[PDB]
Amino acid sequence: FMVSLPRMVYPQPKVLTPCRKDVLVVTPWLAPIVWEGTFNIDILNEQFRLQNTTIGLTVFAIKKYVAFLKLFLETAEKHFMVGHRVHYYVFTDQPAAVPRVTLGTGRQLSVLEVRRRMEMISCERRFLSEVDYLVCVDVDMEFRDHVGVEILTPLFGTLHPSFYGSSREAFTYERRPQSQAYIPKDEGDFYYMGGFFGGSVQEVQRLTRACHQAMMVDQANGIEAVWHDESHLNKYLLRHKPTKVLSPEYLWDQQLLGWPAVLRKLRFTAVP
Amino acid sequence: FMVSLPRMVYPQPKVLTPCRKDVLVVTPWLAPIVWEGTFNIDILNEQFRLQNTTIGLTVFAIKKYVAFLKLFLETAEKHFMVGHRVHYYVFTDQPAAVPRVTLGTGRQLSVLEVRRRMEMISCERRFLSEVDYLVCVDVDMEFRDHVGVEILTPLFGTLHPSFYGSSREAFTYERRPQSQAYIPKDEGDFYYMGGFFGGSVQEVQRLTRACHQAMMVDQANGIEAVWHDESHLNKYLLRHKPTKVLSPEYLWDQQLLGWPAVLRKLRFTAVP
Ligand SMILES: O=c1ccn([C@@H]2O[C@H](COP(=O)(O)OP(=O)(O)O)[C@@H](O)[C@H]2O)c(=O)[nH]1
Ligand SMILES: O=c1ccn([C@@H]2O[C@H](COP(=O)(O)OP(=O)(O)O)[C@@H](O)[C@H]2O)c(=O)[nH]1
Ligand SMILES: OC[C@H]1O[C@@H](O)[C@H](O)[C@@H](O)[C@H]1O
Ligand SMILES: OC[C@H]1O[C@@H](O)[C@H](O)[C@@H](O)[C@H]1O
Repeated sequence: FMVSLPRMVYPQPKVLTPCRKDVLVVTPWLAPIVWEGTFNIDILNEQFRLQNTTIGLTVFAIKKYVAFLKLFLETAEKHFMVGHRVHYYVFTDQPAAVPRVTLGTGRQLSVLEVRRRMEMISCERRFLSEVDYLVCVDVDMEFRDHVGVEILTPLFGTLHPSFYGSSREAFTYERRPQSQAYIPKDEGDFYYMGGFFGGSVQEVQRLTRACHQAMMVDQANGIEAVWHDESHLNKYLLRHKPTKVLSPEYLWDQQLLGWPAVLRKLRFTAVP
Repeated sequence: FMVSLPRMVYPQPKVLTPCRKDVLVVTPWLAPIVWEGTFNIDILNEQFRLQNTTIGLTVFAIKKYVAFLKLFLETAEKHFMVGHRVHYYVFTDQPAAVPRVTLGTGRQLSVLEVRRRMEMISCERRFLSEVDYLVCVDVDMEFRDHVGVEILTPLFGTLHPSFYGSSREAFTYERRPQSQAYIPKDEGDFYYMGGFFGGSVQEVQRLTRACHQAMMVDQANGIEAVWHDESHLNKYLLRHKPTKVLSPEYLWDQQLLGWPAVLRKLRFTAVP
């Protein structure tokens, strides 16, 4: 049950003025494509706080990648879901190497030791009891700007920053029919980045279970998809359309790609 | 649980080409605004048939308005949810005046005698057992073009065709603070038409229950909102944002308003 929003004063949306004319803001299956200028975050914040939303954030830091956790977490504290309840889940082979990062109120961090990601995510019972949404990201990254509840939806993927202007034939999908991840040249909506996906816990467990099962099939058949879990995530999202798509604001590499005008904000970026 | 879509061949959506540049296609709370050119109906049809979706359509035909049922139903057979399971619910004081209209397969009609609409809709148990979505419309109308599963979502309203280009101060909301339906001059997103709303059964029962309760408050206080249930529906939708908004394609009056270029299709229209 959703209680009423309080009174709010904000600019009237005008039907005959689009927010953004330069980019596609809704997919052909009627999922929003999340760009700056498309959302009023005050409205969204109210909606999600009235539900007392808890967001879980999963990150894997194995071997040398523990070095990235400090900046990842510190910047997440500045920019990720601020004002909301957050549970970080840090999966690592080196629990003692996790940096001690000071968290804002209503935010917690759990260190989970591990001895791959799709298997490990599909923790099932724990997540269902502890968070409403799961966000699953790469660690070798930093938050530079707002990443908030505008992303939350039952199932989301993120446009890969090297391919958002590309034609589908250029996408680096798995092209061998012998792989579970195969996508023919005349199929595909988008090329999604494996380093930023999420959803409700139920939908994320469905995705990760399906990808893990497909990866095990491929292993048994002696085939490894071209881009590993990202190829399988692409297959899944072709066949199970996401209910929002995040623009490349949400997964960028400034060194490789610069700061194009169509990106008003660079929110989550690769570390050099 | 949602099974995988089959393989499909269709045009690639391109991120750097918008469908429509002339109109707002997503609200600031990230709900799609449904216009022609925003959706691939083949994708949507597949999604909703894989769930074996049933749509209920409610219409009231009291007193002289029974004369409108023939054209309403016949045109609904040509254009409303064709291919999907449909249950029409015709609420009337004259069961014997309901015309005998030939229905396509998978479509049924129930005549419900009545001795107002919000009360009557909030049939609760019946609808929960028999349909997935409810669509609630005026009878003095005809389908001229496709109205399909692109409208379906937990909660939708429709832009009133006299006000989609208007500023909020011009909207004919209830402006007396003594009414439950009151909306100040500096609030409002849109002016929704009371003759076309819908949603999941749960959400429609929430809306109609809330509006009926608010109307009873007003009655007890000796006040009748300016536009009756439509004023209350407006209040509700301001405080409970719809998860899709239908463009005025979906509720038009060609005699009063013509055929403007921004309307590519005239789907559901007033009868002269
Ligand atoms: O030795 C490794 C390799 C990978 N990863 C985790 O797997 C993610 C995906 O790998 P990586 O970021 O290297 O892929 P890339 O972005 O270089 O193609 C990493 O961000 C970490 O989050 C890790 O923890 N340790
Ligand atoms: O005598 C009446 C008056 C109203 N209605 C039902 O109430 C709807 C709303 O009234 P109406 O369509 O007259 O409102 P309008 O569009 O003229 O402002 C009608 O479409 C019917 O669907 C009816 O059945 N009989
Ligand atoms: O072609 C797909 C690849 O594109 C690269 O830019 C990225 O570093 C890889 O992880 C993979 O996503
Ligand atoms: O101002 C609101 C009104 O606008 C009219 O055009 C319509 O006939 C009425 O039913 C009501 O919606």
